[PDB]
Amino acid sequence: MAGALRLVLGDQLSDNLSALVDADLSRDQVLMVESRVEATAWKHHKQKLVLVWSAMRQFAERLRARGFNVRYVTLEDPDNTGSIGGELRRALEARAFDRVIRTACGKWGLESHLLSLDLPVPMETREDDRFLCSRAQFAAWAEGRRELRMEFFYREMRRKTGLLMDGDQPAGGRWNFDAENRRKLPPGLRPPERLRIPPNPTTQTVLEQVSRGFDDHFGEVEGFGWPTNPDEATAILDHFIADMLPSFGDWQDAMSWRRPFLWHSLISPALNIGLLDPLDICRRAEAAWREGRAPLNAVEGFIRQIIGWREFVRGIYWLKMPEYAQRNALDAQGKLPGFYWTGQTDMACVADTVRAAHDHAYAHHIQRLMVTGNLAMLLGVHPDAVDDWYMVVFADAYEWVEMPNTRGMATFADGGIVGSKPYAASGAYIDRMSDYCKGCRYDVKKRLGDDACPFNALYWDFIDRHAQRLAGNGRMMMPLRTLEKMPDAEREAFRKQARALRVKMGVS
Ligand SMILES: Cc1cc2nc3c(=O)[nH]c(=O)nc-3n(C[C@H](O)[C@H](O)[C@H](O)COP(=O)(O)OP(=O)(O)OC[C@H]3O[C@@H](n4cnc5c(N)ncnc54)[C@H](O)[C@@H]3O)c2cc1C
Ligand SMILES: Cc1nc2c(=O)[nH]c(=O)nc-2n(C[C@H](O)[C@H](O)[C@H](O)CO)c1C
Ligand code: SF4
Repeated sequence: MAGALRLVLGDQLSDNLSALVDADLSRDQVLMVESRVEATAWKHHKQKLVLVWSAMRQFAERLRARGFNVRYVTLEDPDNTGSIGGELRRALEARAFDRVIRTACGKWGLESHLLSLDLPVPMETREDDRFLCSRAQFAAWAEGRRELRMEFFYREMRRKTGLLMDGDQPAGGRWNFDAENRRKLPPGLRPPERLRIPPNPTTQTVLEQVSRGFDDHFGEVEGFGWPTNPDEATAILDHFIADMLPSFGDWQDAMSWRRPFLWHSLISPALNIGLLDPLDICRRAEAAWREGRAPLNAVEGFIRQIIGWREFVRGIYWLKMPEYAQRNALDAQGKLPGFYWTGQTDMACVADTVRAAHDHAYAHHIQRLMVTGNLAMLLGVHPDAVDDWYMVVFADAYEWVEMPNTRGMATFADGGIVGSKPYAASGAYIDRMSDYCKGCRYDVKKRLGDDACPFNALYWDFIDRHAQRLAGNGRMMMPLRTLEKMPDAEREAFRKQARALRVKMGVS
């Protein structure tokens, strides 16, 4: 009789959100809050603040155009209590409501808090059915499995969604086309220019507000080019499918100095706040293969990242929280080096990754994994400090997707739940996959001395340190044998080198 209060959070900017689907436009009200609690829980990159608040403001206008009564509480409002819970209470004092309806969110701590709120009306929490696997479906799949392997989850999602299925068989006769012959770019191949979205008038307004009011947050705002509404996001997606997808598979793991985008889709910051739909993106990519515009290996590689990795890490997060966020399997206790924030390091690969984070709030997957993620793991940085960095510096970072990729896949702080084996690597890997080392001050062919690439001694120290644990893992057989044949003097030398580096870098 009085209507429902419907909450929409900053990463829920979708017409099809479960909290909106059955609204009574004549009686109901939508609440959206620009919340300083959420904006300072981590000190997010300036560009992430611009993206979320610009997109929120535009989504509110789209709802109003459709006939919704929207209560929009801006960051400038002098009565704004600052928190989601406080603003819910205040909305419930302003007029009569029958219930609150909301969609379960993407942060365990906020979800736990909202479920415990004492409110004068009932609250109904609906699952976020924008994702392709529900929380209960992942738990059912995971029951009774001694280890959770993404590849077997991926096969189930292929069958459930029907993507790249010809009848009951996978297209092409294999599930996966992952190649092992990944290489760096040929010396003459210049990566293509990428479409960036110039700030529209709403985004320009938010840009000025963030510059003036959050000047202490990490990162540059100049040159902001992320999409902030479904039209802008669709343009980015069209550009990727038409222009980039045919080469997606060839260069998925390559790195190139000062070319942070390469052939990646650049859609995660829009997808993670709801401006694009995961099933629609995948259908678009499948159609490009079916109609002869992209090869199957590229399209399968792309889809696997969305219905395989993205749904899998979300499943692990809700299955294992809150204990997951407390695990520190390798007892890492070091500090994060200051160059993660300033970029002021002679390691050319690290400096470039930090530069991309500062200027664009983006780096692609192998850079996050094998450069700054691997380095943090080898240094022994406390996982809390690594999660903080990955949450701050990237525009696509939300806890449900950051934490299993960071505490799990990149640093092995979860002891192998997400990724099975540590992704440890020496400089030889970065040299094989990038053009960084020819321009670097350090010599990637050396392990000891002031000119040695720091990854090389750090890698062997890490293997040495954890040799008993990594033994019986199964997938570390080759490094452990190599270490085993090393005379004690060789091992003592790289131990003392690794110790020196941790001091030089401010870790210990
Ligand atoms: C340490 C570390 C931290 C990460 N933190 C985040 C994060 O906070 N947010 C985030 O969205 N991704 C995160 N990733 C995953 C991946 O790096 C990003 O999704 C990707 O770089 C986004 O670029 P893109 O849109 O150009 O992706 P593409 O290379 O074009 O891939 C297509 C899509 O696949 C999905 N995807 C690919 N890899 C993953 C993955 N491992 N997990 C989840 N989705 C994936 C994304 O939706 C992405 O848009 C992290 C990976 C690592 C190693
Ligand atoms: C920066 C930021 N700001 C807001 C905000 O002002 N209002 C809001 O409702 N949500 C915001 N968010 C997203 C949440 O803090 C959180 O990460 C997601 O809702 C996870 O579900 C973020 C990340
Ligand atoms: S030599 Fe070492 S530090 Fe320098 S770019 Fe190569 S991997 Fe990075």
